[PDB]
Amino acid sequence: RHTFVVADATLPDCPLVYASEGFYAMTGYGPDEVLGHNCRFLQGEGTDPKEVQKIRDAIKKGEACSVRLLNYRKDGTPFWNLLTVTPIKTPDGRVSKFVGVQVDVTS
Ligand SMILES: *[C@@]12=NC3=[C]C([C])=C([C])[C]=C3N([C][C]([O])[C]([O])[C]([O])[C]OP([O])([O])=O)C1=NC(=O)[N]C2=O
Repeated sequence: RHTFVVADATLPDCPLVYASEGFYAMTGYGPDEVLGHNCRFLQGEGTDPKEVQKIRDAIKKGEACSVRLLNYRKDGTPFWNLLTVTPIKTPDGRVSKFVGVQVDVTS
């Protein structure tokens, strides 16, 4: 059970440009509120800043990354998000998109 998104790395703040139906269903947000925005809107009071830093650095480096983050649905309730970001590069080495697999691991 997992969800999938695509961020556009050609734009400076990596906006999400595509989300799977499960990502909407899992987070409670619609596309009108998801597309065009950075994924960090799912973060909140309990989100570990040291893990948010690992993703920021990997993205700045064009590296893959796997972190576990506390996220919040639209209704404010928390859930544990096992998130894996993969860079996609053009043949000239530039990163074009980041792709994310997100798993709710609250169990
Ligand atoms: C989010 N999923 C997600 C998926 C992709 C493909 C990318 C590139 C990022 C995310 N994020 C995080 C966010 O966009 C950002 O990378 C980090 O917060 C670090 O940068 P900042 O500026 O905030 O320090 C995801 N973040 C979430 O909280 N939940 C996800 O599902």
